[PDB]
Amino acid sequence: MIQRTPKIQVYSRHPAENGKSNFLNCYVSGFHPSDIEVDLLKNGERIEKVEHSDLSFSKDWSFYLLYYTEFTPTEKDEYACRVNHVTLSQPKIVKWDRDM
Amino acid sequence: KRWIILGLNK
Amino acid sequence: GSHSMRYFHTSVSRPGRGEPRFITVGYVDDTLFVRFDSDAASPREEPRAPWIEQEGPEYWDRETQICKAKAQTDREDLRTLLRYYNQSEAGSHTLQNMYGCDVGPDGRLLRGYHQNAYDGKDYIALNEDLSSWTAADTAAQITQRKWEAARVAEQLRAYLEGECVEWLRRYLENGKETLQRADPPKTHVTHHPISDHEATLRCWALGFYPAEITLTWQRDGEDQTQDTELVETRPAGDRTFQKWAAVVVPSGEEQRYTCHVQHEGLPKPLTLRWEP
Repeated sequence: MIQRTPKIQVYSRHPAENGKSNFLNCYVSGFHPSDIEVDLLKNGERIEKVEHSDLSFSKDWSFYLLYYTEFTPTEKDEYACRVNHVTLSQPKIVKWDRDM
Repeated sequence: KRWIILGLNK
Repeated sequence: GSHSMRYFHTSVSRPGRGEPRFITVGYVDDTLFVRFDSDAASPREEPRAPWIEQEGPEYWDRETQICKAKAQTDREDLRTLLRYYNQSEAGSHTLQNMYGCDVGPDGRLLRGYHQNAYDGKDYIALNEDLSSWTAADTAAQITQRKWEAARVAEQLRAYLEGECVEWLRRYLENGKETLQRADPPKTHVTHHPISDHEATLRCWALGFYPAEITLTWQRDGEDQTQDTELVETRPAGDRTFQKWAAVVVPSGEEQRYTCHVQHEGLPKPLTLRWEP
């Protein structure tokens, strides 16, 4: 059995503008098998109501999924993506950086 | 539009 | 220019937790237009693009029927492969399949596809000749034997050269507003000091469609292929894509660096620099 850990990117749909509605995205790709746990976090707490794209895969057969939620960025609020996968010995948390 | 060949098994 | 249509299918067994899950999606170029998930309330193929909604009830019934049939054959095949690989029925396994066609600007078939993978590895694939097969192992060779004896290739070729290209052309016309419109990237360069000795130059490309794009940094006109950090093109969620490339440049040498952007939506390749 081959296992490929997921690549993770957390970003917004549009450039971050405090007080302005937007979408927080967590894109996981390059992973296998497909079973995966992805949580969008606000100040450390799991965000409820988070939608995701339907499972698909790339040329090398590795899977990719987009998890997203509407959100209005501020200067205080911290955002992140928490990912669980068989390849991970512990939940990987990637912080949102309104510059990446 | 999808393709389909009835009973195609590996 | 050229276009493509693809159907992706994934079946994942989950012993002790019911029957295998089945998910399939269809794309025209980089636009998702149909989906089906065996775990949905009342499993049916659903539209995911506006230009496909106009298809009639007959279209949707046949599509839904095909999806369910595929779901069923995958369940049987998952059991079969356990035998082929002398594996236990205790673990979770994956079966993946993709097929479709590419057509040129004139709408002529450029290439057809049909390939399968088991547990993420190549299993069996139809060759570009659309008449022969390439089996990854002795197990896959068994499937090859069954498919040749059943003339699967002949029928697949017929679909790929006929219906596949025809419907892709039909979809391209109905969704021309979006499928035949290329959104060029909006670009800019950011500068982030790392320390007194160096800084980060990041070249951005936002809101572009299709996904295909080339972003490269040059130092005195030399490609920084080895020294460039390039993230995977990612979906913004509104049909467009994003991507960036970055290099660590010795502070003060920022002007020797140029970012080059290539996208079909751009009449001419772009060249950007950090403007302090």
